[PDB]
Amino acid sequence: TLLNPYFGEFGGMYVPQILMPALNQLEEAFVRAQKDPEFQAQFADLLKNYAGRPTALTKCQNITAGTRTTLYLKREDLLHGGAHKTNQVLGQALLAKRMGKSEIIAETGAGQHGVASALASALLGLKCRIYMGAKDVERQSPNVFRMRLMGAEVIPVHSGSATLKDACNEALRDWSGSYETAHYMLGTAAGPHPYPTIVREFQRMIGEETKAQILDKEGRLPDAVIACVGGGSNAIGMFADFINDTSVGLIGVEPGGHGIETGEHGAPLKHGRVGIYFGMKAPMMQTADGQIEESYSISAGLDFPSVGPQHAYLNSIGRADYVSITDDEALEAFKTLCRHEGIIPALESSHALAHALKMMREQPEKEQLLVVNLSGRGDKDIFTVHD
Amino acid sequence: TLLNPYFGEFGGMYVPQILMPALNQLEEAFVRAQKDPEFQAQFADLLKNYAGRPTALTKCQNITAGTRTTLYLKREDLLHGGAHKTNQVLGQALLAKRMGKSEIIAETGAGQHGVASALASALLGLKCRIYMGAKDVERQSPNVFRMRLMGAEVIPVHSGSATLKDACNEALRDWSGSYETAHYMLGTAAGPHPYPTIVREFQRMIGEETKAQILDKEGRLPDAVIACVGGGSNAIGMFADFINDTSVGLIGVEPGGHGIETGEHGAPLKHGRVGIYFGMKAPMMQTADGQIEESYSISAGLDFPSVGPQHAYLNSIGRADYVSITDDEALEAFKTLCRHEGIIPALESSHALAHALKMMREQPEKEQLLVVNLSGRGDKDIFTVHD
Amino acid sequence: ERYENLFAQLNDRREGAFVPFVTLGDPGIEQSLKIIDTLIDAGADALELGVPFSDPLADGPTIQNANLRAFAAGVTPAQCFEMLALIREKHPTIPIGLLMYANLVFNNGIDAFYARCEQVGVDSVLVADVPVEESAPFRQAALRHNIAPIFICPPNADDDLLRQVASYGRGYTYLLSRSGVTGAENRGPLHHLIEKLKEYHAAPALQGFGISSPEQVSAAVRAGAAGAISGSAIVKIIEKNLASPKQMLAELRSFVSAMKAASR
Amino acid sequence: ERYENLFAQLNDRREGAFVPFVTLGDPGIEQSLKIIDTLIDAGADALELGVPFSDPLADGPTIQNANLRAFAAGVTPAQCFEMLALIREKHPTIPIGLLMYANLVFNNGIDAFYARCEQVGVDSVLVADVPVEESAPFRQAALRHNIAPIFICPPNADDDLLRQVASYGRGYTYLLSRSGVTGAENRGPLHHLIEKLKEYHAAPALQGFGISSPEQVSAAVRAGAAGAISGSAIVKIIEKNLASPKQMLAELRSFVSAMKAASR
Ligand SMILES: O=P(O)(O)/C=C/CCSc1cc(F)ccc1O
Ligand SMILES: O=P(O)(O)/C=C/CCSc1cc(F)ccc1O
Ligand SMILES: *Cc1c(COP(=O)(O)O)cnc(C)c1O
Ligand SMILES: *Cc1c(COP(=O)(O)O)cnc(C)c1O
Ligand code: NA
Ligand code: NA
Repeated sequence: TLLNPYFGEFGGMYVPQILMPALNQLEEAFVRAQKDPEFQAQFADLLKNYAGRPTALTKCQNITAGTRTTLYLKREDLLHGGAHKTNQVLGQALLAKRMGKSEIIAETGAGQHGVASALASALLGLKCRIYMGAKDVERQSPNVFRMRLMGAEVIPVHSGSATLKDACNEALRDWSGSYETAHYMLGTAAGPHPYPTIVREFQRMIGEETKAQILDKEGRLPDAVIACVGGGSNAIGMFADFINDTSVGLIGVEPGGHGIETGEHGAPLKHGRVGIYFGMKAPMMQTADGQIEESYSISAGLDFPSVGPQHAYLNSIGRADYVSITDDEALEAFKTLCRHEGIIPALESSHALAHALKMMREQPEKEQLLVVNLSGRGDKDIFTVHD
Repeated sequence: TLLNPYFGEFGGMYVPQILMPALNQLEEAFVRAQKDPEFQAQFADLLKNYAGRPTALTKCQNITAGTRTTLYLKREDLLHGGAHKTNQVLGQALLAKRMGKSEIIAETGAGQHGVASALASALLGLKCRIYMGAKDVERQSPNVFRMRLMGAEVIPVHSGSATLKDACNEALRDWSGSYETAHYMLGTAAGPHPYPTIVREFQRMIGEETKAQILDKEGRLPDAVIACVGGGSNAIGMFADFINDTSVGLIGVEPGGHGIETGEHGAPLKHGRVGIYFGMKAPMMQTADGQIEESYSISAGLDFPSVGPQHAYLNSIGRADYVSITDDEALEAFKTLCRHEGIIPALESSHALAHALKMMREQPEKEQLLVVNLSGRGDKDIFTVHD
Repeated sequence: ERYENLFAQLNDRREGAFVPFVTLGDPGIEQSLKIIDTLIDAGADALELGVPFSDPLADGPTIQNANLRAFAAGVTPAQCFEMLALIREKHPTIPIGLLMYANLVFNNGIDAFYARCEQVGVDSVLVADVPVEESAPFRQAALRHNIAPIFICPPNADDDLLRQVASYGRGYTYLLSRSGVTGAENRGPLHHLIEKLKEYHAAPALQGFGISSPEQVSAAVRAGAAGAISGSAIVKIIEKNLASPKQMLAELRSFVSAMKAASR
Repeated sequence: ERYENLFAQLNDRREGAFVPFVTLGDPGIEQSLKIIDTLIDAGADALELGVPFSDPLADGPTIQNANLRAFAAGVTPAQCFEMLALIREKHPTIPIGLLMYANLVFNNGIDAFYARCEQVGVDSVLVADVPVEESAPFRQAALRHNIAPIFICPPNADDDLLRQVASYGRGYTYLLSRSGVTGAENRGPLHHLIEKLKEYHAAPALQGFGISSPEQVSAAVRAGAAGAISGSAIVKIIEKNLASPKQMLAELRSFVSAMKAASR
């Protein structure tokens, strides 16, 4: 391959032989795109004039009153679509187009990636096919209608546990037979190479913008940048530009569900076991017999039962640290931001905020410059948090 | 007064004697604020770093294919909160603060102004009181929960028709007794002076940004700028900077409901009668006996039964032109933008888009540079458009 | 000059004026006509009559409901003028003031509304939502048809306002005892205003808002005001006895006799 | 060397190999054991056995349901190895290949899984989600425990792949007749590959995917392939007759006899 498929022991290309030429094709189109100033200029224009780039960096004064912490939030919730997921799908769509592809295959759990894939395809003139577990379809009627209204075909998968896992399966099944006309738009920084590398690169703007932004407003790099970890895309996007800045701490937050000790959580990188699945070698929600299991969380969007290979790797060498936050903990942070800052955060992002809040509260006299990545909007979670 | 309360024959200050000193106070604080570089710098910082200013200007290529029209959309749907309403409430909140006020009184129909007033108060540390007709409260549970979650007090008004009209009444009743500690945050460019002038001025950024933006991208001013008219705030904000540019057409769109001819509409400026109500002289939804009536529309947010005085005036001298769009017409434009551009527009804004679409379709060979003000997001209308 | 005559008369009796308020058509036309005669018979010196309006932004719940009850009966503004004529054809000297909101008088011409008031025998008109700054056209029209334009003097009026009110008003000066809206639900020192108004030769002052007890009217008189207006306390008796009309009139009598006695 | 012996034997008979597939434990353990003996008795030359996995991303609905039915019966991977041992203790010469997914063999050590295969009498192992680029550890472990590592040759393999497959594989070369996933639901010219594989001294090729009729196996043999594999067509007969076990076995017999006859 032209690039390294592994991040230490993690990563790889574990797909049937039939899909290997599809992956080599994609990789090569990416290396070229990345060198093409015309691709770069087009990607840039779409981000600025269509998505709302650059997003703001907001100082939270009320929330940190009476402590020595200075908290700022990356305004990814202000991006068109309500989440960070939008940056990514635009680039991938431009890649599909570059390859001569006219069809898009998508995977979605909570619905967010589905909506983002659907909007990118409508804008760029691509036919979108989306796989959703029958359970999730029933559970997420609003996003399903949004998807269809945007011209996308929604297909319920009733196999297995009828959720994200099974949606991921049906998509590869489809792709193994249509790779010549269709391009698979993977939704996170995981899966077989070159997806983990491509998703990071197309999500890099985040930390890049945050750097200049904090440098302007404070004339210093932050002490730490925090982000939730479902599959790893928003987290790695924040991290990337700061990896070579050794003084900046990188903290990822995984869903703790009802509590790690109950086994009812979604924290594989820290409380799971390394396995091989979804074209990848990485930590996973697994039974003792190696049967792939489900991840649980109050937020539907942190359901991916595995995690990005670059995260497992940054953890092993000690570059980044990972922690977890329970359902009740994420609810508290949701409530607090609404009340003191007037911002309604996604229950996903709330996990990241909750940790920043703990960092403060636990050591209020500690001088600290923190940046939380507010990866999305919480209008979606009003009824959930209400019942 | 320091400024003119009238726009020709329209406008005024028709409130009980007891509220007159409150209005003179507000006016004077506004004249001062407007001269204060420190107020200006604070207002600017809040718009940029908290609200997401400047918003994008998006070219809609797919939608205008095969015609000679070039359409661009002002991305007000990308503002924090999902609507233009946010710019306004921040300024008014800073004004209340400047006056030594610590309490906010608010009026809301569909819920948008309620949410915007609630968020501004949470950020700026003000106690918010909100009046909502019992009918609207029941009809808008999501916004009511959003409001409360943001620390605001929601109060159902059961008097009269229990809708916007009656909410507007209870607020003035309250204000007539609390003006010494509380400030009334009016939600549109209407009501007694100085509200129509203040709301415009705090909504001016829109057209100001649009000018520079179109000048950069096309090196020419637009042929026409279009905007929906519920009460008039988003429309006037777009218009303002272009008023002295005689070659630029200004078009306002009023809800036609089931059709003007059925009497089931919300177009007073063009199909109502001049009356005196809500501290103002202006066109109004009225019975033959002068009893104030209700405005109807598929979009709940275009319910205000009257209209801003500056609009009635711009219409009389021929500077601006006003038209209407029916329910079915607004639904079509909603569907079309989702499908061809991947943007979900509020049913409010859809009325403006629908007219721009007619302008094109009716005369496809006409060269035209158009700008529609996309005043808000349509996630809110998914279920409505679905049933 | 109905007000002028009444006041000179009351002064010759070293007496204050007791003015009750009701909404025309509440709980019904016929019953309303009956309530009004009972009011006068029990001692009312003058009358303040509100015509049903959809958005009374200067009124509390009690009076808000009076408008609603009238609407439920189907009372229209045209039906109101018919009622007014009959009341005058029955009572020739009693001053009659109308409580109005802006749209109802501007609706089909400001001039024509005042002309209709003259033709019916109305004495004064207070438009609750028109401040002095906006009264010119209403003032002029009223004067032209021999109708007295009533101006409101708030408890916080500065010299400039006092001088304006004194100069433009006629019939009586509406001395607002409180801030807020109408309502006997909550009570309400006007000596300073009363003296200054007298100094600028203003029309005699009638204190209104929150007056609901005998002691309250005696106090108004002692302060120097020529009388007092009471609405919620009156309308509340109507609300209370809707199922027993006879009970209404009987209780309506006792209250206004007590209130009248307090102005002596 | 079970495969080597079988193929040399079949060649001496100028015959092709007919290899049926089933999921271990579908519809139940006991019934599965019964289906397998019926398969062999009716003429099967070798066997391809899949152990129940939660996410079979290379399988169509038919086989997806076989895994689900097995799961419903409570068949575990440990229970699978117990089944395999009994099958060998009963049939000593028949080649047995396992259809596997990556996690099940890596789960508790790659080495230990292959050691268990040896101890049970398994002959080959195909890991559906491990391409040549990632096979090193699986290849090495298999060879170390005398298990043949099965490599897949897609219909679009370039020279570099053909050479790699020929060099690393053993037992048999899995010639994919189609693109997509398993399923007799839709049918599928491999002459070029077959010749090149023979040129590079690859293990004998078995054509798999979409083979569901007698004519299909005769065609595979005519092309130059040493035999054919059929799964969906077999599993479909099990699905059809779940309520009548006896009916299942009887119909299972007729199909594989017909298919076997076609390789002569
Ligand atoms: O109910 P209360 O407090 O006794 C007051 C009676 C009603 C007097 S008439 C009036 C005057 C205004 F300036 C505004 C509204 C009105 O209804
Ligand atoms: O159903 P069909 O088309 O007849 C195919 C039968 C199953 C052969 S064994 C196998 C091999 C693979 F490469 C992937 C999945 C599998 O189950
Ligand atoms: C889509 C989604 C996620 C899950 O994220 P990964 O970055 O890929 O882990 C997180 N937050 C929000 C708001 C999301 O919509
Ligand atoms: C609040 C609201 C309106 C009504 O608007 P005015 O500008 O004051 O007429 C229009 N559009 C949207 C999206 C709104 O939320
Ligand atoms: Na995960
Ligand atoms: Na309107």
